[PDB]
Amino acid sequence: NPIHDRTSDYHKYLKVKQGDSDLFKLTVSDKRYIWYNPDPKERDSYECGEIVSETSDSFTFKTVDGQDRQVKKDDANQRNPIKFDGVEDMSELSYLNEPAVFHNLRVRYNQDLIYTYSGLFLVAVNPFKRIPIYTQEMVDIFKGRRRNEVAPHIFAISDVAYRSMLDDRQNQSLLITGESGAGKTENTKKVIQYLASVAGRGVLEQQILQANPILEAFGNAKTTRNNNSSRFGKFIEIQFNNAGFISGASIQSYLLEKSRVVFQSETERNYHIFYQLLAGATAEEKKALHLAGPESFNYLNQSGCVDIKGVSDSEEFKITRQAMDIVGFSQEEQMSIFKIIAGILHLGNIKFEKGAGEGAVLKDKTALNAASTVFGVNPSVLEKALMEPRILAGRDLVAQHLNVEKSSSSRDALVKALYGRLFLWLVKKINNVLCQERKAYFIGVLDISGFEIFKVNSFEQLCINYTNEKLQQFFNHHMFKVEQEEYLKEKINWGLDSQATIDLIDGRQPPGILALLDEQSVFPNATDNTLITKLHSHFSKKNAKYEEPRFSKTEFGVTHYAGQVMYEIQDWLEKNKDPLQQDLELCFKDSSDNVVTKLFNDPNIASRANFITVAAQYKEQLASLMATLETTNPHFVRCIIPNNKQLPAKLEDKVVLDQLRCNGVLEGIRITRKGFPNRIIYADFVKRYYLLAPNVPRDAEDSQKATDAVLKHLNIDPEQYRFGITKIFFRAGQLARIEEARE
Ligand SMILES: [Cl-]
Repeated sequence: NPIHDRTSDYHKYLKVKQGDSDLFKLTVSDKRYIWYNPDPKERDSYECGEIVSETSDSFTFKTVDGQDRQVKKDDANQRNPIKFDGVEDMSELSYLNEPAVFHNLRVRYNQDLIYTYSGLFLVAVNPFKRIPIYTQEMVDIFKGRRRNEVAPHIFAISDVAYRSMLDDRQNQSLLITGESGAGKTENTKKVIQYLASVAGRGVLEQQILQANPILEAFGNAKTTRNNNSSRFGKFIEIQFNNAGFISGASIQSYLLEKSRVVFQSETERNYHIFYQLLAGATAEEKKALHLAGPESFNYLNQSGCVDIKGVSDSEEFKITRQAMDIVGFSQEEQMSIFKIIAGILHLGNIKFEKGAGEGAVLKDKTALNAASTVFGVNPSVLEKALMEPRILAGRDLVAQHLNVEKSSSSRDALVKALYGRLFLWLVKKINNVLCQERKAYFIGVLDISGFEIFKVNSFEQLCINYTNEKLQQFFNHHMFKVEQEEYLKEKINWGLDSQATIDLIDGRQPPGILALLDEQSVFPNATDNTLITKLHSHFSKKNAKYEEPRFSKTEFGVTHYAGQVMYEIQDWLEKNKDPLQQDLELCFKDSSDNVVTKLFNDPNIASRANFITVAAQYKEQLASLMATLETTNPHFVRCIIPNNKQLPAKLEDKVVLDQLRCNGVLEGIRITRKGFPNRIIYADFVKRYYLLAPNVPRDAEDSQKATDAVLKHLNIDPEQYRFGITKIFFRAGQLARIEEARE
């Protein structure tokens, strides 16, 4: 039994290694230390300084350098006793300051132990290296074990959710968020892998597994922060029957990065699929698709990157092709999908020229005809739709000859439409196959980014940040009930903060940012400036969460849960409307392609509501998501990047701390720190501290009484503790002191 077998890879890779003795005595030390900032400037870098003396009011301690310093006892970041180094739950720390938190995490990570609980959260730090803790053999160990029985692990929360589901007959949720490359996708995949195993009977299960490889081909790409970035968020419903077996599944996708199709930063790549196709297509397909090397395509040849290190596009294509096969995509459907991809490539190879007059024209219809071919549309018709769309100028419908820029920008729009619609299609197709109308229970897995604060923040960042404000509030309300419940299950004694930021964004009356945005979107002639001015007119010095910049005329800031975020307004009106000329819609609507036809003919795909804005849709989709979550028992996994360099064994305190500040971990602890953070089961206390008092035996039948004894013996300030129905509750620092007592 691996749990017992100290020689198992379970013990090796998942636990702090244990020696022969448990004896309190081993960890004895007269030394007292604190966490300090060697440089007041950088306050996330800390060093440990041994307290050399103490006043009634302060502490005086020797630095790393050997230089003495002094601090107020009340600002003091006392270091927990060494015994606490490496505990599996930060809730178990006695001194809970930020530096204490970081160190526990660090201690763990230094042993390659990536998972740590912080109360209700499962903290997962990207190791940036392989750890063999996801084998079937590993899965098997977590079956039916309590959180407290096994080591922290993604499999563990997963197992806990499944048992709760079975036991409470309640739907569940796992919220996996964090920064790009923090490891959300990986963790998500492990959750499904595990549920598939633990609850499977397979064919279905297979299809379920296979959807992912498909989605990843189309929704993932190589970026500067990760080589296989998922550029879309998702909510995955794993469905089960009353008996506990997987009966189906559903996927909801969000915020796919369409911009990527037409433009990629230096070093990055376009979506994997493009590459897979160019490399994995039969030389007999190429020709049929007029394919060539990426260097041959504008949408591929601009980042200088066309291949991933230790990645075979050819091989991945096979992988993807197979998956499609398994889920249920006809050989034919598969063509057109490839065709669309192809055609997209072609579209971007159209060179707009404009000398004649001012309007663009096409001297070389090669690329054009190429695309029209694979699309099954009429080049003449498409040619005109791109450069000469009829626009309703009042009562009349007149064709405007577009210049080169506008012309290019239209083609671009056409490609993003095609891409986003195809994606929707894929997802809907997959769901047709996997989804259950008649389902008994479900476990939904939300895998999306946490708060986004980049150099430059745009409309999509406001969106994701809005979602985050809502999930953070959901967590907070969740923690508040659960805490009350606990105090209550024992017999202890005793509306929010995110609302305002939430209101500022999505408020209807007075209108918040998005409503103002929608208002401006109705006027064809509105501009970024009219937009931004309207926003400042409504909120500058008038809404405490908003800030109009001292000099920039194109940005505005929002005080988010994670801090202030500065947004820029460029193209917001265009983003909100997500326009596509109707002539283009016309052109594609008659496609000779059976798939392409759906992308333009099917309203559930070709349009939003078309009537509602992108903002309005975002809002609604989020309300739906939240309502769903609301009906579930949730579980939270915070994924953390250890540094910005994709390096293992490099845990940077500033990078780390900042994530924990933003993701709710540190706040949860601060809040916890205030009450009775340490909650021990009587026997457990006694079992370690019986030697602290006289006459107390390790194994006492009246554990509560015996606890009272030791406490008493040591004359502990009863304000510091609370006797509960099954556990002794301790205020911060109390247990540290106890631990620090003499045998
Ligand atoms: Cl593994």
